[PDB]
Amino acid sequence: RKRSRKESYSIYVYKVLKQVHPDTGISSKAMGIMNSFVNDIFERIAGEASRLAHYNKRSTITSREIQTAVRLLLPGELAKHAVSEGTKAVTKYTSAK
Amino acid sequence: RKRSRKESYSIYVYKVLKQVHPDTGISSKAMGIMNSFVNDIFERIAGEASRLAHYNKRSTITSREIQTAVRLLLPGELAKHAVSEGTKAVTKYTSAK
Amino acid sequence: RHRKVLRDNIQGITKPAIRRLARRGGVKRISGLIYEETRGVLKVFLENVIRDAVTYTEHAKRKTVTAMDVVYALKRQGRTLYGFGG
Amino acid sequence: VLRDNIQGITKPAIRRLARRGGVKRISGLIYEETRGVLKVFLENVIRDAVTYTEHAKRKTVTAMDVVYALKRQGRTLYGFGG
Amino acid sequence: KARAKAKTRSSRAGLQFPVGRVHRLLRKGNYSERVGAGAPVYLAAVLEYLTAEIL
Amino acid sequence: KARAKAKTRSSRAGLQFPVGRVHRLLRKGNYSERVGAGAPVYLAAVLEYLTAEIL
Repeated sequence: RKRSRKESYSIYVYKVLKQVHPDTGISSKAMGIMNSFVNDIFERIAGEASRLAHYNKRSTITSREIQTAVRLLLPGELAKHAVSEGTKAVTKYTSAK
Repeated sequence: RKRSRKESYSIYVYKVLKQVHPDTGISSKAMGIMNSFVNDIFERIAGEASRLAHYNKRSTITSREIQTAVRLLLPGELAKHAVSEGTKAVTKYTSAK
Repeated sequence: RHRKVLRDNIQGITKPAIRRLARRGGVKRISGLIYEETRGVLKVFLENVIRDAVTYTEHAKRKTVTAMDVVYALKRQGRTLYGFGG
Repeated sequence: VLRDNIQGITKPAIRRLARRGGVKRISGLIYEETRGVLKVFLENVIRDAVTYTEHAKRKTVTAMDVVYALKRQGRTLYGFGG
Repeated sequence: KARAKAKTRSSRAGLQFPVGRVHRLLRKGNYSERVGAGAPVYLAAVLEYLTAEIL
Repeated sequence: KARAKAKTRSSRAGLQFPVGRVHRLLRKGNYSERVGAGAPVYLAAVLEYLTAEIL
């Protein structure tokens, strides 16, 4: 009866997939790939933010730091669009409390 | 009258230099080089130790983790001699409290 | 009898398999001396990675090498691997 | 007259650098390509540098920004602090 | 008390990826002592956009 | 009280590199929540050995 609990990002990837291509499915291996990919990007960004924080003797990670790290790690137009989405997200979240 | 305080590893390097080659000096630039070198190695080792701990769901960094990280990062004989020095240091520290 | 299959070792990584691998890289024509050198190269790569993996294994007091150890050992060499967790 | 300023990286200096790299004989066409390559490297670094610069809300570029931007591209540099 | 019914921060952000799980992952993982509320939303949005592009 | 006179941890180690400064640098730097007493001595010895080799 003993049973563990392993979390993932699967269900959310499935949601996004159904949003962009309703008549399409995805296999377990690829979902695992996407899971590992998400984990990798998460680790890179958080580590980079940490390094920026530590270099400026600031003890708080904010949206600003994330934005900076994004501009550092990713190239060009991808950065700009993603940054747009992030800013839009913050503007929506901060208003409709 | 306002004055800051920047720490470095300079003096300790100087001690070591006099221990190994009494009739020898060293310029400031090289001392800066050694400072940067030390900081870089410190960062690599601690980072790797952290990653090992987090992968095994242990929240304490002990001498074991450092030893492992050293065997991972450095090659062969350098690691062996270094590990021996570290073990000797632990053995001396733990006894003469 | 002397089989020890061809060396009981890397030489089981047979020639036509290396040929197929070179075919994946777009290559058309291969020399007869390539094979052995490639094998040596492969060994070195594996050696380094396996060493690191075993080291991770040694830290957890296990006798079974897990996939995670291979992943991390590959990540430190700048050859991160996706699709096996992490 | 100034010449887009990339021409400040002159021929003989490039020849000298190639001499340090073990080069004995250089074609005439190298220069332009080298210049372009150099430009690319600088651009990337300074972008990252300025990004660090922008994060501190400073207006003065410091060595540390360059060192970090270099570190992140896998060309770690020693001898100017940190 | 009133105990207004809890909606998810994701639902406030209009996103599908989560937030709370990201906040937990930032606290556990030795990235900083404290984490501000805005960060994970930004980060989640970034992840969503990238994932959408790939798919 | 007695207040035995404080010798450095380095001196207990028979080393020249410091220990306490390393301990501080490990606490500030988001490497782990807690740090054990043995680690910085080990790390210090490693640094001294490498430094001696280079010089």
